[PDB]
Formats: sequence, structure tokens, C-alpha cells
Amino acid sequence: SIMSYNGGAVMAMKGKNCVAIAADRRFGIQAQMVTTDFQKIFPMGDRLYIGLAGLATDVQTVAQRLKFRLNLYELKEGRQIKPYTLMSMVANLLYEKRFGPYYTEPVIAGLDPKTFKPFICSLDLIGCPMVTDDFVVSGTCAEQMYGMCESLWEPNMDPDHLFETISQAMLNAVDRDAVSGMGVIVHIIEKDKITTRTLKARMD
Amino acid sequence: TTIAGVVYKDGIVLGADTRATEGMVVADKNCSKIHFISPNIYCCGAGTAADTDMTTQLISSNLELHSLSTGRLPRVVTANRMLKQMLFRYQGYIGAALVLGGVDVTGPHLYSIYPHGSTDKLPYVTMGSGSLAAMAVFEDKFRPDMEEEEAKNLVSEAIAAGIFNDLGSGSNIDLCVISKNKLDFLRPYTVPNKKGTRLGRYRCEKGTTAVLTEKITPLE
Amino acid sequence: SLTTFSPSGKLVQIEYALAAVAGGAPSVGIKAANGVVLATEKKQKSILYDERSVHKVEPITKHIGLVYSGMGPDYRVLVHRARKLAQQYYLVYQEPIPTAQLVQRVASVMQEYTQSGGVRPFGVSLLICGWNEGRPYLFQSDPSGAYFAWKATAMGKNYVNGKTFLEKRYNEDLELEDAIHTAILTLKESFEGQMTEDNIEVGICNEAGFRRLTPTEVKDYLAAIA
Amino acid sequence: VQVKEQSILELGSLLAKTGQAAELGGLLKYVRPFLNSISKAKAARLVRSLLDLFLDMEAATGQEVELCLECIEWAKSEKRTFLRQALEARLVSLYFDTKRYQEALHLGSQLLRELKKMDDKALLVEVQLLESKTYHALSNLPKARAALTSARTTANAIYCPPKLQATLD
Amino acid sequence: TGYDLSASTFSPDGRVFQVEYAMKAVENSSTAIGIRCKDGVVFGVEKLVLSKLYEEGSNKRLFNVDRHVGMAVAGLLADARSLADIAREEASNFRSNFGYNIPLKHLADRVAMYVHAYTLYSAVRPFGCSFMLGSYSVNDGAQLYMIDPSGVSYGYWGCAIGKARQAAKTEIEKLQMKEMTCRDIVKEVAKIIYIVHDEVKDKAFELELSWVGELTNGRHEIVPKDIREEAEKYAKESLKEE
Amino acid sequence: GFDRHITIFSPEGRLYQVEYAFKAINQGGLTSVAVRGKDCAVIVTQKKVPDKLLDSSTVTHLFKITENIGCVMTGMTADSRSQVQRARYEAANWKYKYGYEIPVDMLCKRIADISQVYTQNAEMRPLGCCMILIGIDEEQGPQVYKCDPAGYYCGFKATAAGVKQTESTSFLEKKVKKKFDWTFEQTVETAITCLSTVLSIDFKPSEIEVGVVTVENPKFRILTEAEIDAHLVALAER
Amino acid sequence: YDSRTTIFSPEGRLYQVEYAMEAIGHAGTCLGILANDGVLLAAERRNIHKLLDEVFFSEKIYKLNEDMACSVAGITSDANVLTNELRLIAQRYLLQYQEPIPCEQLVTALCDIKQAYTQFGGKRPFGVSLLYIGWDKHYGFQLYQSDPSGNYGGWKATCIGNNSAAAVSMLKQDYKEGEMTLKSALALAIKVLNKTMDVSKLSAEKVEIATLTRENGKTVIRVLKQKEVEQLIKKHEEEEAKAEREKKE
Repeated sequence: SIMSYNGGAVMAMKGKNCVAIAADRRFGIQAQMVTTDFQKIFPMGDRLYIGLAGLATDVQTVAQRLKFRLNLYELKEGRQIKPYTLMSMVANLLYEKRFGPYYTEPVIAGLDPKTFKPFICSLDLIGCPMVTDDFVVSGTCAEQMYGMCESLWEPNMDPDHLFETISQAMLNAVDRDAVSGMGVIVHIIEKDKITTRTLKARMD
Repeated sequence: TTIAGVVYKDGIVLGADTRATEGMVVADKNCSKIHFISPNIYCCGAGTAADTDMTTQLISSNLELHSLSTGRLPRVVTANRMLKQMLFRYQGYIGAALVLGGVDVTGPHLYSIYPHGSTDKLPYVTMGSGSLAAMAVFEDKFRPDMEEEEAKNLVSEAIAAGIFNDLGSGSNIDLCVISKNKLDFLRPYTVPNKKGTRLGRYRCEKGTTAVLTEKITPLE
Repeated sequence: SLTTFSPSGKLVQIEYALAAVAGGAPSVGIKAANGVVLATEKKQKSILYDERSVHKVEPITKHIGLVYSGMGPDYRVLVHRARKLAQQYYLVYQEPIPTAQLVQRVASVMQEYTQSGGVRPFGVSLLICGWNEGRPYLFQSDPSGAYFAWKATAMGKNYVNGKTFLEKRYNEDLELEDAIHTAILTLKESFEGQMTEDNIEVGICNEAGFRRLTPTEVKDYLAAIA
Repeated sequence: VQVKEQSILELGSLLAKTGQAAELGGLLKYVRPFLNSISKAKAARLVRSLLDLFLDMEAATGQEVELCLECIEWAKSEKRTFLRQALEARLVSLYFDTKRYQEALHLGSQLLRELKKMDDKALLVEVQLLESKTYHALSNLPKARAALTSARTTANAIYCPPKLQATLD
Repeated sequence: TGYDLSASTFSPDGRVFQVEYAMKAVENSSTAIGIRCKDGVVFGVEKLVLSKLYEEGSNKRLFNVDRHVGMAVAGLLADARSLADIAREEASNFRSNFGYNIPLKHLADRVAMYVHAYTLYSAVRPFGCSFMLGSYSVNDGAQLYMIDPSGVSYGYWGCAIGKARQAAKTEIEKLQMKEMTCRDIVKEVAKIIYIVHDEVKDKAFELELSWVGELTNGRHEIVPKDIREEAEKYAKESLKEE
Repeated sequence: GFDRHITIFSPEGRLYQVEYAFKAINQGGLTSVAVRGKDCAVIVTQKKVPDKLLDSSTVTHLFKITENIGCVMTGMTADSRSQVQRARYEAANWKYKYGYEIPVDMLCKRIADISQVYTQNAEMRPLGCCMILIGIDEEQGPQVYKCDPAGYYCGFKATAAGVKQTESTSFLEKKVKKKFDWTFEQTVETAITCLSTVLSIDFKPSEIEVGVVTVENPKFRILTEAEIDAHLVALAER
Repeated sequence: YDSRTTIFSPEGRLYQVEYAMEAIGHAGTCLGILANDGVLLAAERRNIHKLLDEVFFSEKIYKLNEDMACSVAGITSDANVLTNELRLIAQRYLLQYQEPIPCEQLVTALCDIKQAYTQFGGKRPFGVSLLYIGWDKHYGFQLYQSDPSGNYGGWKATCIGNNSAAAVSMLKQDYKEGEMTLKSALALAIKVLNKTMDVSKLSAEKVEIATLTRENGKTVIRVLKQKEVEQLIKKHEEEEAKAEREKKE
């Protein structure tokens, strides 16, 4: 598939007062390997991150375009975006090309800029929103981390327990996919800080 | 996917399942498919979920701008009319299968709408992957001038039959009854299926994963 | 027309616009701690007219409202543009529009409509009210497009004396809906015949949203209160 | 379904027509707890109508002054202002009629500060006139004359001497 | 003055002078009479020949905008040709879209809309031609209409336009055309034309007569030559005996 | 360059051309009056024929704009017919794209916006006719509306339009002061007497046009000569 | 039907651009000073009235991006349209190039588009003048002044106020070259607004001050709070107490 041309794996998990968002760092062309230092999670808020898996050029293009529209929005309003509003913006941007769609799965994870309510949602190749309270997914190794979700999730995580759970989830998901892995970046977003950890993974 | 609608003596009863699927896996276990159209008209969507969402949203939108331009309550067949023009202009490339139900000054109205633009008026309609089981339930049990609670039970058991007989339908049932004097949206009418309990403990304890590089950014 | 700069650096066209607005219908707005009241006076020319047929306030949405002073058909077409613009904001955004945003949208619309040639610029002034994020909002827009923030103001006929009166009144701490009685007083200072059941229109925007007042409670507030 | 809201017609009218004071107060407490069920405009108009029904009827002041006080406290529960100023206008009229001397002057400190916040005349004029009349009732020319002149500052605007400028004269 | 040079500006009294100048330009031209008989419509126009060098029959103001509809012209002839072309193509579009002969009132409405649309703006001047439309069918009888450049389309039993329009409609009114057949209508129209020719005020003239009706089987056409060349003949017996 | 010729604001913003258009409407020496009854609405318009040569059936100022709504014009005839056709177009467009009989207010609003965009720009005549609609709306009864070339409108219990405007309004107001449930034949009798006392002509039955739309007959209809003279001889003694 | 408004003067100039100049001449007042450590811009907001809500957070200041900021004078509507165009073109540059525009490229884009507006079309020019304050890696802190005529330049400290040339004259007489000294620059702005504005006593509820400074690779842009503004003001008028001490000597 054109989805499985580059691979890519994005996960986001919900905690009690925090969120987690992890992604594989592998970039390559099919079985050929290009670089193990590719960026899929992008910070567009003080507490609000977007994970993007899919076509790497489509990831970069939609990231630049949403940053474009986002800072235009924030300069126009004079206020920070809400995660629900960002979900609406992602849906509108992705649906603007229904006959010409970008080949990617966006994932939105963050806290409320005023109330610090956790928020996680995922959108398809045409911008249908799935706002969840437990987990959202993106990638070629989707069913692996689906199993990780349904066998590792419990409500009201501690941020460290959140980090460990999503770390083991992403590691065991990418260990069975030949087109995902090469190091995992994990962000834990809470009210007063954000901690990003690069995990030790399999390099084969 | 299983959506349905029934005309009863005082209005419309709409029902739907809450299972949203991608490929073979189910994506959303509590998806909402009954969509807000106007304070007297609602629609249930099926097929491509984003397509149904945008279609119901923009049609509904033109519904309240019409109401504000007219200063009066909107009607159902006007909504159906611009649904069918919006679908027919696009030659069915947008796969939105719709059930429109409402009550206006002319009375209750119910319609089934195809993605290619064909529209039908019936006292009872079914749509979705599990349309046939609910249609069989209705053909077995519907009679004209149905009471409200019995119609609620009929729609609920038809959606349950579509859930338990069609693979693309499952999880919960949501209802919406529209009357002249009231309107109630019973999102989780019944919960027929629950998640099984967990036996083993798979708690990823703290310190299980090693870290190469770290950063911490304090927030204002 | 292609109006340009005078040797004095003044646009005589927008001066004529505001002069025509100043001869328009008197109206008043006040922002209290629980919402915004807008109020206006409609003097029907004869008993032949129907007061309920045409209104002076129009709901853009559940929580946004705008009264006016000046031209009539200009006001109704601007109501159409404002409603439609707020609606595509809701289309792209799927959340109700805040007040100040549609304020600069309509101010921009005024800027091109006084900028583009061929078209005569508009001869209306608009007053906007809404309830966004708990804090109420009331603004004024001129034909030239310069939008101002006012917690209490008067626009239309004899607006300067009303402004001075609300300077004497309106300590801006009325947490209750007593400022509507102050608006009734402000209109009664310029009312021609009497404060009646239909000549005065009053609109409120509270936490529940913007709601046009039924003339029953308009007659109620006309009674006893003043 | 609220049709008893306007149902002060029979008994409320017959209170004034027949003439009785205790039954008026009993009606005032009769709809007093029910008063927090209707619109605020209807509540204000109903309170004003019931109060000025018997505020001119009878001099049996064993109930009426605390009825006015409890209506002030009800107004503070509603937090309505012009309602309030009308109430203390009524009580200072009742106090001048009953002539209990002292705290009528304690009206002024509780009035003037409020009436100089806004350019208000009619309430200010009547409270100044009644204060001057009460202070003359204790037979002290200087400060009563000073209050009379202070009322005579507001010798402008208005529309007529309906009750105001004729009482000034 | 500055308030008479545009078709989009208004006089203080509520008048447009461009269309009034158009009316004056129309009435400057010579005369033309349309008449409705019991079965059909007859058109009678006189045209002044300017010199014998013309090969006769030049710029005849009668045109066949439709097979079943004829029309008569006074005013400016180029605008008349443009309107005739518009009428022909609109009848063509009607019978292409609908598949039957267009009613006279409908096409009169369409050309009225067309001539009034050119009065709206200032980029185009009002026209300088007033014309008449006549038709007959068994489905509706005989129909006659008259349209001025301002856009007023009125039906008539008998109508006239031109310099001698006053005496023309005067002598139209003194005849009971509702009872006379087409053969009498021809001689009446010829007599009225000869009366209103006025002789001394103009040069030599020529006559043009056109027919529509059941005698022509509803298809509009010019008069035959044998029906012609008798107009002068019963003129010369009906001339004044001094 | 001054605005006495083209639509621009003035000192005190007086758009001279719109009052000029109002005088252009008053140039045509005709009048119409519309009266709404309890369950009926009537439009009574006078006409004049200069001669018997013209076909009197061709001259008509009342038009069946839809099957349930009637309209009547005053001003120059061609612009009147033009905006009749435009309102016809918009009514048919609404019926096609919505599927129900358009309420009278929506037609009124749309052509009011059309008049507004006429008078908004230059290079466009701001039109010279005034308009009356009569109709029936469900749960509303009869409705009578009026439009100007400036795009203004309102709701009227009864109104009039023509040269002799003001005395018609005064008579109508002093009659509606004692309104008291106007009935159908009484409405047409009052309208006929109003037009008669305004014109002081005591018209014969063949000089008038009457159009009545009723709740009992929601289809808009045109009064024939027989019932016209029947109502005249009904109002002859009174 | 008579509107040319696009042709040169019989002597060579343009009537429209000079009418725009004297239209800016009676507009509001805003001034800016460059420094080595940052840049400040102080304005007086007009129509200071008790009934204003003042909920726009220094409306005379417009943050064009995270780095470079704007101020405008003239017609408010044309100012809004123009500043929206500046946001559009700047963020189009950010889209085409994943780095901020330095300072001057956007200024040149504005000068181009306003020249095209005053070249043809037969429409009125936008009578707005703007001040641009920003930072770049190429030249540090950079300041520009865009007149509506299209001409622009790199003045270190200037204004477009109703007393523009007056404050330019006091700046020229009283500028220290190469000294950042941000507190002294604030004092300079305070005394300039003192001497230039006709009103006295320097009400903090009549003025606004915005500051831009490079910090941790972010170029933080702040608006001075009301308490800070009045504190700086009161420090300014108590500074002039020793000036009136020489008197006889």
C-alpha cells in the first residue's frame, strides 16, 4: 500500500491529568533505510502536540500548512487554540482535498489551555474525527498497538505509569513490524511541564 | 452500520447503532450517527462517516440560516430536497446513506435517502449494513398508529437485531424521538453488550523502559 | 463612486454617511454584569402599519444580536451578510463565533464597501451584542469601519444628550437587569408620544443567550417601571 | 399555565374598595413566598401595586412600616435599585406622617450619597422636601431653611408641579 | 443642465428625457397603421421615395419576423432591423424549445423586456423605433399589438403611428372594423393612407400592404399584385370633388 | 459630479434620485387600494381608457403572480411588467428549490433586496414603480404588503398606492378606527366607497379592477364584471 | 461620471500622495526608538473616554508575527486591511521558507503592493503610515517607517504623529549614538511625549508602551502594564526636579 510505503507509527494515550504521545523514528523507502532521526510529532502549543504518520512528504506538507493556518488563527484571535478547535481545523484542512487527499493519519493529543483537561483524537485519510478517552492510534502496525491498548490500558494513569505503559506498548507494537521502529520518542504533557524521552529499541 | 426510523402517532422515532468500523476492525465503540439538523428535524447517517458528517452539518447549517431568514420553524421535505440536490449534483461519489425524520406544521415526515440521490417516503425505513434485519423486524411488528413506548421498543429491538445479525453493527443503541411538544435524544438507549472483565494484571510498572535522551520544559 | 482625498485630507463621503446616520432612529445599548441590553424606538407612521411584521433586531445566532441606526434595506442586507459570515465561521470551526471576530469581519466588509469604486458606501451604523466565554460584549461599528468597544452608548437622534445622561447614570456595576429600565428612561427622554406596548423594542443577551423580548414583558417593563 | 399571577384583581381591588388594612398585609405575606416563582418585572409591578394600595388607605401603622421594611429586604433579595429608592420614598413619607422624629434624618445620609451618584432630581427633590418638612416639624428654623434652599437648588428641568413644585411652594 | 444626457439619471419631477427624445425621434418619421379585421390583421404603411434612382421596394418597413406574424415600422430603420432579427431568433428559440407557433402576446412581452432593458443603463441609448405586431391563428383568433421604445406593449383593434397619427386614428375610429371583412379592410386602409399622405408636405410616395389571416391560411404575407394596384383605383373615385 | 444626477450621498445625505423615483411613480395618474378583511383581502384599482380602439382586456394592472398570491403595480408600465416577471422568476425558483408555496414576506424581502442593490450602485436606474402583494398564509390569514423602489416594506392591515395617496390613508385610518371584524362584501363595499370618495367620480362598473383572495378560496382569483356591478348596485343604495 | 485621480500634477508631483501626507498629518501619534538591547514604541491612544471597554490588549500595537511587530496611523479600516495583508504575506513567507522573514523583505513587499495601489486602477490610495520593529540574524534589531507614498527607510528613532517633525527635532538634538540604555530610552520617550502632546500631567490612562527584546532565541514582545507605565511616568516627572535648581545661577 501507499500507506505502507514509508511505514510510520504514532500513538497517543490519556492519563488522569496528562497525555502521552509517542512515535517511531524510522524513515525509509519500503525495505530500504534512509534515516533513523525523522520527526513525526510536532509541538504546536504549550501543551498540545500533533503526531503524524503516513506519507512522509504528506506529513511535512500538512505540518507546515497547519502551522500556517494555526499561527494565522492565533494572531487573528489573540488567543491560544483549544484542542477541540484544532480538531475542527484538522478536519477542515484534510477535507478541503477530498478528491486529492493527503496520505496520512493525524493524531491530536494535549491538555486544555485553560482547564488542563486531557484530549486525544485521531482522524482518518479524509478527516473523520475519533475523540477518545482511552487511546488513539496511527500507523502500519495498527493492530499490534490495538492489542497493546486493550491489554495495557486502565483509567487514571499516573504520568510515569502513563509513560511506562505507552513505552512498552509502542516497543512491543514495533517489534513485529518490519517498517516501523528505529527508536521511539515519547512526550508526556502535564500542567506544569512536558517530559520527552527517547527509548532504547531494536535497531534491526 | 444499522440506522432506522419509524413514524408513530405523535411523531418520529429514530434509532441507530454506535459501531464505527475502518477496514475490518471497529474504530469507534460509541460513535454518534444521529445528527443535529434543526430543533424539529434530525438525520441519521451511514456509510462514509466523514461524508455523512459534512453533509448533515452543511445541510443543517442552511436549515438554520433559512429559519433565521424566514423567522419560523423549518420543515422536513425542504431539508430532504436540498439533500437530494446536493447528492445528485455529485453523482453519488459521496457515499452518505441518510434517514431524515422530523415534525413540522404539516405533521411528521420520514424519508430514506440514497447516496446517488433517490429519496423515498415511508412510515418506516431502514438503512446501513444491517438494514435487512431491522426491515424484517419492522415488517413483522409494525402497525399504523403505534404507541410511543411500543414504537421505542420496536426500534430498539430492530437495532439490536441488526447488531446481533450484521457484523458491521454492534455496541450501543441510540434513539431520538421527535414530537410537536418535545424532543428527547436517548444517546445510550440500552447497553446490550459490555466489555468482559480483565483477569491478568498487565500493569507496566515504573522503571520498565530505558531512556536515551530527555528534556523537560516548564510551562507557564 | 470613486471618492478620494480632499485637500484637507478628509473623506467628505463618510462624513456625509455619519451625518445621515445621525439623523436616524435613536437607540441605546448597555453592558451589565449579567449581559447586554440593546434598545431602540420605532415610531410607526400610522396605525395602518404592523409592528410585528418587521423587526429592528435580528438574531444572527442563539447568542449574537445587532440593532442599528440609519438606512433600512441597507440594514437588512447587512443582517444577511453578517448571518452568512458567522455561519461560515461555524462551518469551518464547528463552534459558535465570538463577538469580536465577527466585529472585525463586518468592519472589514465596510472597509471594502467604502473602498471599492462604483458602489456608494453604506449609510448605517450598527450596534452588536453577545455573550462569549461568560464575559458579555457590546461594540459599535460605523460606516467607515472603525469598530469601538462601549459598555454603554447611544446612537441615532439626539445621541449626545443620551451619552451625557448615561454618563450621569450607569455606574457599570448593575449586576441585575435594572439597566434595561435605564435604557427605557434614555429612550423616554427622546420618545415622541408615549412609552407604549410596541414602539419600544428591547433585546437581551444573558448567559442563556440572546433572546428577543416578547412585547408582553415590554409592556410590563413599560408599566410600573417609569 | 401561570394564570394565578394576575389574580390580584378580585381580592386586591376589594381591599381598597371595602377598606381594610390587616387583610392587605395578610395578602402581602400570602404571596410573599410565591413571589419567587414569576418574572421579575411582574414581581416589581405587583409589589408596587400592593404597597401603594394600602400605603394611602389606613393609618394603622402597627404593620405597614415593617411591611415596607420586609419589602425592602425582598428587594435586596432581588437586588433591584429603582424599586429600592421608591421604597424608601414610601417609608420616609410614612415616617413623616407618623412623626417619629429622629431617623428621618438618618434617611438623608442613606439617600443623598445615592442621589448624587446620578443626576436624579425627582427622588432627590421629594426627599429634600420631606426632610425639610420633618426638620421644620421639630421647630428649628436654620437647618430647615438650609435644607429648603438645598432643595431650591433643583429649581429647573421637570414638566409641571404635579405633586412636586406645588409642595415646594 | 446635466440631468438629460443619461438614461440612468432622473429629472426632479420624476421623468426621463432620453426616452422623451426617443419618442420625438419616432414621431418625426412617417406613418403606419395596423388594423384587426374579423379574420386576421392588415398592415398599411406609406414610404416616401427620396429619388427615382432607387430601384423601388427599397427599405420596406414591413417585415416577416415569423411565418404567421407580420410587423410594421416607424422611426429609425436600423434599430427596426435589429429588433426584427431579435424577434426572428426568439421565435426560433421558442419553437425549438416548445415545438409550436409562439403566441403573439408572449413574443410581444419578450421584445418589450428587451427594449426596456436597454433603457435601464447609460451605456446603451434608448431605441428610436416604434413597431406593431400582427398575427392570426384558429386557436386564438386575430391578435394585434403595438410597442414603443419605452416598452409599452398594448393591444389594439386599430392603431397608428407617425406624423399624421392624429387624423389617422381619427379616421380609424369612425369605421366599424369589427364587422368588415378583409377585402373591405384593404380599401379602408388604402383610403386612410391616401388621406393622411398630405401631398404637399412631402415628395412622391409608395404604398406597402401586408396580410395575415385565414385568407392567407394564417401565414403572414404581402398582398398580391392583383389585390394591389386597385388602391389608387378606388382612391380616384373616392377623392374629394373640390 | 454632484449627486443631483447619480446615486451618491449629499450634505445631510439626501439621495435625491429616490424621491425623484417616487415622483416618477406619482406621474402615472392611477391609484390602487388594498384592504384586508377578517379572512379576505381585496385590491381595487382604477383605470382609464383614452379610446375604444384599444382592447380593454389588454390593459390590466392586476397580475396573478402565483396561484395563491396576487400583485398590482403603479408607475411606468414596462418597468412594472419587468419586476412582475422578476418576482415570478424568484417565486418559481423558490418553489423549485424548496417545494412549497412561498410566503408573501419572502417574495417581498427578496425583491426589496433587489431594489436595494439597484439603488446601491451607479450605472443602474433605481426603478420607478411601487408594488402591492395580497395573499393568504397558513396560520396567518391574509397578508397585504407594499414595496417601493428604495427597497422599503412593512406589514399593513390595509394601505393604498397612487397619486391620491394621503386622503386614501386618512379615510382608511378613520374607517379602521371602528374596524370590528370586517367582512368580505363589507370590505369590498368600503374599498369601493373609499376609492369613490377619493376620486369623487361615482364610477360605473366597467372602469375598475377588483381582485379578492380569501381563506375560503385560497386560489387567487379575478373578479368579473357581473359581480362588480352586483357589488356596485349592492352599494348603490348605501 | 468624472473620476481620474491617477494622473501626475502639471508641475510633476501628485495631488493624491500629498493629500495622503497631510491626512496622516492630523492622525494619531506613535513613536519608536531603537536600542542595542531592544526596541521600544510608545503611543498615545486617541478617543480616551470613560465608556471604552478597553478589551483589545493595546489595539494600537499589532503583533505581525512572533518576532516583528507593527504600529499604524491614519484610517483604522485601511489599517486593519493592510495589517491583515501583512500577516498574510509574512506567513506565506514562513510557509515557503521555514524561518522568519528578517525585517525588510516584508517591508519591500508592502512597498511594492502599495506602489501598485498608487500606480493604476483609478482607486484611492490607502492613507495609512506604519512603523515596523523587529529582529533578524542579519542586522540585529531593525526599524523601518513605511509612509503611504511607498517610500521607506531605516530611521533609528522616529514617529508619524501629529507633531512628527517636532519629536524628530528633539530626537535629533537629544540622541546618544550607540547607547542602548533602555531605561534612558524610556525616559527619552516619556519626556518627548511630555513636550509634544498638548495635554499635561501625562496620564498613564492616555498612553501605551510596547517593548521588543531578544531573549533566549525568542525575541519576546511585551506590553508594559498600567502600573509599570504610571511608575515610569511618575519617575519621569520626579526626575525633573533638579533641572529647576540652577535658576539664578
